[PDB]
Amino acid sequence: GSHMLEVLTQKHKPAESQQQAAETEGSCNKKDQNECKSPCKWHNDAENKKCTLDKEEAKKVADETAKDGKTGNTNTTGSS
Repeated sequence: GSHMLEVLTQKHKPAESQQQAAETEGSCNKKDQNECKSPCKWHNDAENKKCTLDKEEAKKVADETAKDGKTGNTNTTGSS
């Protein structure tokens, strides 16, 4: 609740709403179908539909090379 940034997710995404944040297994389970965040994992025909956090997905959501910090051309070996 104090991100240094400010922008939620302004990009060429075909959807805008709550800023994509790496949730947790505890939150995902509670999250509804629409609330089922990216880090989570939607389960179809789960007897009554179920959402749960996924480590693999969470890794990708965090390693988006943008959330943690800006990154692109040049970073290692290049500056030499």
